[PDB]
Amino acid sequence: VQGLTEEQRMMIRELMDAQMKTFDTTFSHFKNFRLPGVLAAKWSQVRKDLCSLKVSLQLRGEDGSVWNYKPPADSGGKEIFSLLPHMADMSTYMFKGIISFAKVISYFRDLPIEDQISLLKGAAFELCQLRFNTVFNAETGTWECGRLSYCLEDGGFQQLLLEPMLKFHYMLKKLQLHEEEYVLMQAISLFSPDRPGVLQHRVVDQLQEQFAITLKSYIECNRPQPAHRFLFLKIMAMLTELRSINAQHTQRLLRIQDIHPFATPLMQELFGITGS
Ligand SMILES: CC(C)Oc1cc(-n2nc(C(C)(C)C)oc2=O)c(Cl)cc1Cl
Repeated sequence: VQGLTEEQRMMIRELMDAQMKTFDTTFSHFKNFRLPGVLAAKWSQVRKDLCSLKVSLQLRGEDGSVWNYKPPADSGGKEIFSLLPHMADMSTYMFKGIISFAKVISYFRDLPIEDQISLLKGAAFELCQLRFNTVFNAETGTWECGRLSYCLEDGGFQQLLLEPMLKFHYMLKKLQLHEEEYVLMQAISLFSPDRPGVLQHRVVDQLQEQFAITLKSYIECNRPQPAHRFLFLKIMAMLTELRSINAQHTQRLLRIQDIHPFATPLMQELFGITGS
């Protein structure tokens, strides 16, 4: 790129190579996953919690066959849980890729093991959502995950933007970010010094500032257009919003888990569930 220091260029290269090595953008190795079956104030809140993300599922076979799943309506029973095993398997697959991402980055490997764990626990969900945005089709409201597709169900478009996670995906897609800007967002999220349990606050804070400076300079050197004025500040605002979404989603997941267990072992580990 233009105008960056040698170190800033090395930093982007390290992140881009980690992304390349650990982001299966065709989802070719996502296999053996579960699928929905064929054919008291807690519950009220868990009902509201589950209806926030309503998707149909399409699976396109290599042979040309297509399976399509349309979810039920909420009618007061366990049917609101039908996609949870599947989504648990997808989130587990994505978390593994995010853990692999972080472990390949020198700046992360050099942290104490305890801070490595605290940073992954704090950011795993946010990095997953950033990766999912790169496969989000805003015109069709669909996450295109190779041969799998997750399509938002039909109030219209303005009413979907009321769900913070969906507004986030649509707003982030509109910024038309480069791969390099997505991976710097992932690094700024990963190297957050204020996650619970971080000990090397000062080292992590210094690393995060360098990633943010690199992103700011990347944008200044490579995006002169009036449309990209304030882009760096827009991205940082989205990262702050993404952290809020993370906290809301973690509370939602724990409420659902409390009355209807579904988290895989890796999810339990990331969410602090002990098994007792
Ligand atoms: C299983 C559920 C309660 O919790 C999660 C779901 C997801 N999501 N979200 C999606 C989109 C938004 C449909 C692409 O796909 C996922 O697997 C992630 Cl990343 C992490 C967790 Cl913990």
